[PDB]
Formats: sequence, C-alpha cells, structure tokens
Amino acid sequence: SFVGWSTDWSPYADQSIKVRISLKSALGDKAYEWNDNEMYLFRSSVAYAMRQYFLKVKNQMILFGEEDVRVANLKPRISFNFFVTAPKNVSDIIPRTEVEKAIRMSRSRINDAFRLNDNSLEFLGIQPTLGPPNQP
Amino acid sequence: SFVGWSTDWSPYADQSIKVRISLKSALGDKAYEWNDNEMYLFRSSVAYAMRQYFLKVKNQMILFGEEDVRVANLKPRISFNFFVTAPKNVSDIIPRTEVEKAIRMSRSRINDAFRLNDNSLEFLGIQPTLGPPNQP
Amino acid sequence: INGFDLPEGNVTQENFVDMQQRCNASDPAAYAQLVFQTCDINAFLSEAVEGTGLAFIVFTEAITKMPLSPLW
Amino acid sequence: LYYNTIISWIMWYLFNSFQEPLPWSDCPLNENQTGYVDECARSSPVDYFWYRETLNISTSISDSGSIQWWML
Ligand SMILES: *[C@@H]1O[C@H](CO)[C@@H](O[C@@H]2O[C@H](CO)[C@@H](O)[C@H](O)[C@H]2NC(C)=O)[C@H](O)[C@H]1NC(C)=O
Ligand SMILES: *[C@@H]1O[C@H](CO)[C@@H](O[C@@H]2O[C@H](CO)[C@@H](O)[C@H](O)[C@H]2NC(C)=O)[C@H](O)[C@H]1NC(C)=O
Ligand SMILES: *[C@@H]1O[C@H](CO)[C@@H](O)[C@H](O)[C@H]1NC(C)=O
Ligand SMILES: *[C@@H]1O[C@H](CO)[C@@H](O)[C@H](O)[C@H]1NC(C)=O
Ligand SMILES: *[C@@H]1O[C@H](CO)[C@@H](O)[C@H](O)[C@H]1NC(C)=O
Ligand SMILES: *[C@@H]1O[C@H](CO)[C@@H](O)[C@H](O)[C@H]1NC(C)=O
Repeated sequence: SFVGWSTDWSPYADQSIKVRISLKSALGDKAYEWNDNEMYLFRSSVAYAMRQYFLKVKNQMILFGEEDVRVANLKPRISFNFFVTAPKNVSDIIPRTEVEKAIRMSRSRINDAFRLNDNSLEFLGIQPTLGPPNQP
Repeated sequence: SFVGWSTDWSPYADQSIKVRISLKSALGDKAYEWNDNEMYLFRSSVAYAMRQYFLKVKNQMILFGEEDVRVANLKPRISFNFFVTAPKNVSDIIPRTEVEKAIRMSRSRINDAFRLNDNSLEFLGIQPTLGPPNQP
Repeated sequence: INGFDLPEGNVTQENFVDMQQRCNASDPAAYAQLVFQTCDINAFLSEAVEGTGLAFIVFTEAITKMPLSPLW
Repeated sequence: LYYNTIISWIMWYLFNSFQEPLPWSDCPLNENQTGYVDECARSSPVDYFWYRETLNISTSISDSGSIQWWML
C-alpha cells in the first residue's frame, strides 16, 4: 500500500467543471468588477441552465436553486470549479456528463448575462462545435 | 362611512412595480418561450440588482434571494407586479423609490440577460433619460 | 394590448374590428378611456403640398425609411 | 433671380448628406438632455429641419432679421 496522502484529491473533484473568465479581454475598458454579487448571478445562471435541461430533455421539474451550485477554489484570474447537486439532497451529485449537456444547451444565454462571448467564458472540457460557413 | 369593498386594493399594491414584456417584437423569430424557468431568472436578476445597489450606494451587505421578489398578477401578455422584501422579514417591504433606483443602475444588465432592449422590457414608471447626441 | 392583457401577435390587422367588440362585451367601462385613431388611406395620399414641400418635407422623409439612406 | 435661391436651398441639403444619421432623422435635445425641443415634438423632425435649422423662419412677412450666414 501507499503510506502518505496527497492534498489534491477531493470527493467532488471528478464531477467538477472548471470555469475561467477573462473580463479585461472581452471588454477591456467598460469592464465591471467581479465581486460576490457577480458570483451570485453565475450560480443562478447555472441553476437556470439545469432547470431548462431537465424540462426540455427529461420532462422532469426539478427546482434547482443557487445553493445547489457549489463553488470551490476561487482565484483572482477568475477561476473556480463547480458541481451541481440535487435541491435538498447533498449526497446526490449530478454527473458531469449531464451538466455538460445542460451548459451546451444554454451557453448562448449564460454568455449574454455577463457580456462575454465563448472565449472569455470557457468551461474547459466544453468546446464550441457548430456552425457551417455556407455563404454563397 | 362607505358600505362595501372594492376587490382591487391590496396591502402590497402601492409599492409594486409593473413589468411588461413584449418578446415577439424584440426578437420576432428566434424568440424563446416564457415558462416558469424564465420567471426564475427574472427574480434572480432583480435580486442581483438589489444586491448591487445596497453595496455601491449604502455600503450594506444584504443577501437578497429570489424568494424575496414576490410576483403577482401574471398575464399572458407577460405582465406582473413585483415588490421586494427583506431577506428573512416579510413585514419589511423595500420602498418603491429605492427599487426604482436599483433597477435604474442595472437596467443595462437585466436587459442583456433576456435579449431585450429598454422598450420590450418596460417597468412603467421608470423611463430612460440619459444620452446626449453630440456627434460632430 | 396595453389595456386588456392579450398575447403579442394577438389582434393583427385582419382582426381589428371584431376584437374591438370582443373586449367591450367582455367588460364595459374599460373601453371608455381608450383613444383610437380614424386613420385610413386616401387621407394620407391626399395632402395638398406643392412648390417646395414635395422635395424638402415629403420626399426626404421617405428617403430616411429606405435601406441605404445617405445614398438615395 | 429666385430660381437661383431654390438651387441655393438644394445644395444645402446636398452638403448635409454624407453622414449615416441624416440631420432630418431625429429631434435634438434642448438644455438638460431630458426631453426634446418643444416644436420638434409637436411637429415632425423633418418639418423642423426646414423651418428652424435651414430657414430660421419668422412669424410674418413684416418681421425680418439678419442675413442668416449659412444660407448666404
Ligand atoms: C439522495 O441521493 C442518493 C443518491 O445520490 C440516494 O441514494 C440512493 O438510495 C437508494 C435507496 O435509498 C439506493 O437504492 C441507491 O443505491 C442510492 N444511490 C447511491 C448512489 O448510493 C438517496 O436516496 C437520496 N435521498 C433522498 C432523500 O432521496
Ligand atoms: C422587520 O421589519 C419591520 C419594519 O418593516 C421591523 O419593524 C420595526 O420594529 C422596530 C422595533 O421593533 C420599530 O421601532 C419600527 O417602528 C418597526 N417598523 C415599522 C415600519 O413599524 C421589524 O423589527 C423587522 N423584524 C426584524 C426581526 O428585524
Ligand atoms: C389571439 O388570441 C386568441 C385567444 O386565444 C387565439 O385563439 C389566437 O390564435 C391568437 N392569435 C394569434 C395570431 O396568435
Ligand atoms: C363598446 O364601445 C363601442 C365604441 O363606442 C360601442 O360602439 C359598442 O356598442 C360598445 N359595446 C357595447 C356592448 O355597448
Ligand atoms: C431643464 O434645464 C433647465 C436649464 O436649461 C433646468 O433649470 C431644469 O431644471 C431642467 N429640467 C429638468 C427636469 O432637469
Ligand atoms: C435665428 O437663429 C438665431 C441663432 O442661430 C436665433 O438667435 C434667432 O432667434 C433665430 N431667429 C428667430 C426669428 O427665431
């Protein structure tokens, strides 16, 4: 066996999604400050995105709140990991593959609430794919 | 005295703000449906707007949630009255003149979350004022 | 629409007059504050402007509502 | 004599082209930037560009003023 422990593994770490936000590149000037109120709006936007995915794909009505979005490892460069649990069941972590499908549906809506566009708000495992350029 | 009663007066009626939303004029086609999940995002956007006004004007940290925004009289044309109370004090209605100053600060931010622009999202007592056209 | 709470694309041009009487038969004393217009063509085609106004207040107003305004 | 003043008015509207918001497309603000100019709101903006920003017209033929430099 292995004697010792590593201080990097976490019980919520394999279901986390890292978010990286670059405010002064999408706006530069006229760029707002990222205080704790902006983190409230992000947690309500993810909770909005989980509510729409469970209604339009799985036909369930699950009332996700902003307290079900658990944010860890907040850094200055605007970086955190998050994971979504059931509304009143802390043991029930939503798997990462269904949170990725929920954000992929509503990524155009989360981007507009913060005036970012798909490169200053990146989710590190979720990449934009669609769009064929058939002009003429 | 007056014998009888009128079914229009309400104890929360003089502090309410009527919101009127016209979705098919700001978008037309590519216009989303207004279900109960969109009303959740509106209540979290107003709760975001009250959090920023009490921090940047009055230097208080008051944790407004989406349960403190009380929505009445929902109609098909997308119309409702709302009023904001204290976070855990239902008797403490925030006065209407300070909710009007809170929305006036963050009206550009609430508009971007729903892809509306200041005429398809009107607050009926809050009118846009600013902007001098000095081009040349 | 701002007085009777109806959907958006509700009550277009094809259904104006029949939806005038559906509202006043639904609830009276809410139609009495409504201000409507009696606007109709052959009254918008029939202004008697002449001599300088056909180029400076009539023709140049219709240019601003075209696609490429500073070229026409 | 007077047909060379109509061409004087025509080339005034030609100089005020070459800009995408045309000057006869919107009302100006007055002093406090809260409301429009009063006679631009009761009349039309195009009807306001002719009588007040081109001609600066008076109320009678008896009342006359200065030479109005731009027109000159
Ligand atoms: C909270 O969620 C957990 C799952 O994350 C639920 O646990 C399940 O419970 C049932 C029966 O109790 C078991 O058959 C499952 O195997 C459990 N799941 C797992 C992953 O072990 C739990 O029941 C939920 N709590 C409530 C109150 O619904
Ligand atoms: C909830 O808010 C109300 C005000 O809306 C508070 O009531 C005040 O209470 C103090 C002392 O208890 C009185 O001096 C004030 O006159 C009351 N205000 C009004 C408008 O009557 C109430 O205390 C708050 N509750 C809590 C737990 O803070
Ligand atoms: C207008 O509203 C009526 C009432 O339900 C509805 O039957 C009709 O389809 C609506 N019109 C349009 C164009 O949606
Ligand atoms: C509703 O108002 C119109 C406009 O005057 C009127 O012609 C009509 O008769 C009214 N409806 C009823 C039921 O009186
Ligand atoms: C309009 O401007 C005048 C000065 O030109 C000022 O005295 C007045 O207070 C202003 N009105 C408003 C409503 O700001
Ligand atoms: C003409 O314009 C000037 C400013 O350009 C103004 O002072 C004057 O009052 C105007 N004439 C009339 C008759 O209003």
